[PDB]
Amino acid sequence: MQIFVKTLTGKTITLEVEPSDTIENVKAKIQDKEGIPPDQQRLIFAGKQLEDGRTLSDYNIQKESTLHLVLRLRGG
Amino acid sequence: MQIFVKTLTGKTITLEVEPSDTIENVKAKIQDKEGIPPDQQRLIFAGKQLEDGRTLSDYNIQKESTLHLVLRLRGG
Repeated sequence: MQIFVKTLTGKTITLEVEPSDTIENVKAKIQDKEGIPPDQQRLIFAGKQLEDGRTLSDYNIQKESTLHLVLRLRGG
Repeated sequence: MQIFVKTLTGKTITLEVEPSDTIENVKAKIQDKEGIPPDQQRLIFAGKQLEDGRTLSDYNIQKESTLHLVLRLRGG
């Protein structure tokens, strides 16, 4: 299934994920593609911050959903 | 000085802050106005998440800037 990962700074990342992938997995997939270290990422769906160990299905994130990416970088 | 706090879910909060306010004071101000607990707030400027102990000025947040707000939610 296809999900868009949109940055607050503009850019849309398209990914092919499995419905049961953990959020940590999506992060590894973003790293795969963009090179942004998982540790640096914060994923958000419906205005909320998502947790690592949960799955896309747990959050009701379905085909064509949009997630947001925020960076958590050293020293603010 | 006037800044805006936009949610990732279409709501703009207009605030009057001092250029030297820490990020935690702005959260206290959002709480005062929207009732959202400071603990459930994550503030973002230019695609990156903000540290509670730094000031708006440390991040070069000037008049009319837009900050974003995400919730780091847990219980119920």
